[PDB]
Amino acid sequence: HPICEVSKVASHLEVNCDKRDLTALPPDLPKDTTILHLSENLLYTFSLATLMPYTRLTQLNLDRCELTKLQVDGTLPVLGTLDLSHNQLQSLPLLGQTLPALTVLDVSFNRLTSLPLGALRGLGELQELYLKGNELKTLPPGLLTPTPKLEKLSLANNDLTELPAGLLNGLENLDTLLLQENSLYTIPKGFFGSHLLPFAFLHGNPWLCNCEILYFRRWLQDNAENVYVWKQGVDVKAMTSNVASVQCDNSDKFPVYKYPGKGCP
Amino acid sequence: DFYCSRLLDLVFLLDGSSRLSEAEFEVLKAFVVDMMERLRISQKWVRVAVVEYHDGSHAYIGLKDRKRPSELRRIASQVKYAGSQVASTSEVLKYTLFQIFSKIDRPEASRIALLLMASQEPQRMSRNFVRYVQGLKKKKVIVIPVGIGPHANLKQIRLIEKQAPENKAFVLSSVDELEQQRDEIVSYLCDLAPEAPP
Repeated sequence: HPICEVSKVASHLEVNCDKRDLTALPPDLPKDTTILHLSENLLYTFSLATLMPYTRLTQLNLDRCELTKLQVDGTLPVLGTLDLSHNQLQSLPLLGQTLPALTVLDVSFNRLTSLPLGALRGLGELQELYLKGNELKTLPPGLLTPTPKLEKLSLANNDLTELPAGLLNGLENLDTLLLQENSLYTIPKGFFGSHLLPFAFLHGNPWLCNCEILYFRRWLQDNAENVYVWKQGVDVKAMTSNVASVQCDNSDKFPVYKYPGKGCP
Repeated sequence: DFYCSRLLDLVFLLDGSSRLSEAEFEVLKAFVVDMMERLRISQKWVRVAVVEYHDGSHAYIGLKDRKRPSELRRIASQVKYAGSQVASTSEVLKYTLFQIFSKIDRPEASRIALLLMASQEPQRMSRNFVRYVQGLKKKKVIVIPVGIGPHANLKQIRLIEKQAPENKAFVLSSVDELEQQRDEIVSYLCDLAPEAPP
């Protein structure tokens, strides 16, 4: 191709069109393309149907562009990875009927102010879902019923005021839960269930330490080594085990995991 | 010198404990850079990743990061010295298993984690060591321990060689021995990963 870089690596054909000042999908991309990078281009709009010709596409990156609109047409039956992070989308696209095999979805840092009921219907193979950095205040009930195989979920840095008591039901494979930097003040009783959760980030929240936070506290003590802190820096992204990061009023003056609750039954 | 092109995903795990001086750490990072050139990360054959670990895990380069060689060598060279009291090998491994090799978008290339260790984490933190090491195995990830100095967790190095046959370890008296048996370390990786074209 005279625009993007093509390089076959074993049974994979990778096409890189990163930062090429592209305003639209380049024509005549190799027919066997399995991985396409369109990140950091000038795409204000995009239509999935235009990719139907590539019956081999499995990964598609449309991150860091100027997307204000995404058309969900036709079907890319073999696509399992879609990165839509860092765009100007005002709503979550409904992909269940157009992207059946999807396993990874990233729509972080967009302009999502809510998530629609039945938003993930049909996405039964979804394993990872990143919605970090948007403006979500609450989540609709049954959001993850359709995605039972979910392994990683991120809702970090939104403006969530509460979580549905049954949010994590059925997710017997969840290993990473990022809920840091929101506006949570209490965890519904029985929220975590009995399932083991390798990584859970809960800091950056206004935990209201009162009788109702007791369920959370007992959970914290039993899971002190699964509660992590996520730190970001210049070229570095760290995960550190530290239960004390979860704190009352969000102040390090008092960890939630060591809250007495004098007279709470 | 020993070089080679092969289908590989190599993950560098660096001990961030005070068992190594800042200056010694600078030697460890220099070793990582040389390694990157020896395996030729310049080709799409090899994917590299770099994580520093003390109490937590600090990733400066991810496998699917798409940056040119010169940029990666820089990052690697800029990895910060922690000089921490604790360097949990069980944490970094748990991290490697769940956050790095969770899936297998390349069942063709070899998956190798080079765990450069110079310390011994407190026993109370090693409750799930074998569990995590075993997990890496189930996902076709070969763990190569590189004990550096007298304070390398020898019990864990043994326990790693044991969990899998291809899990061969190297023991160096100091970071200076790094560039010594480098060819030996590279040679073993070229014998573990499938071939790529030069």
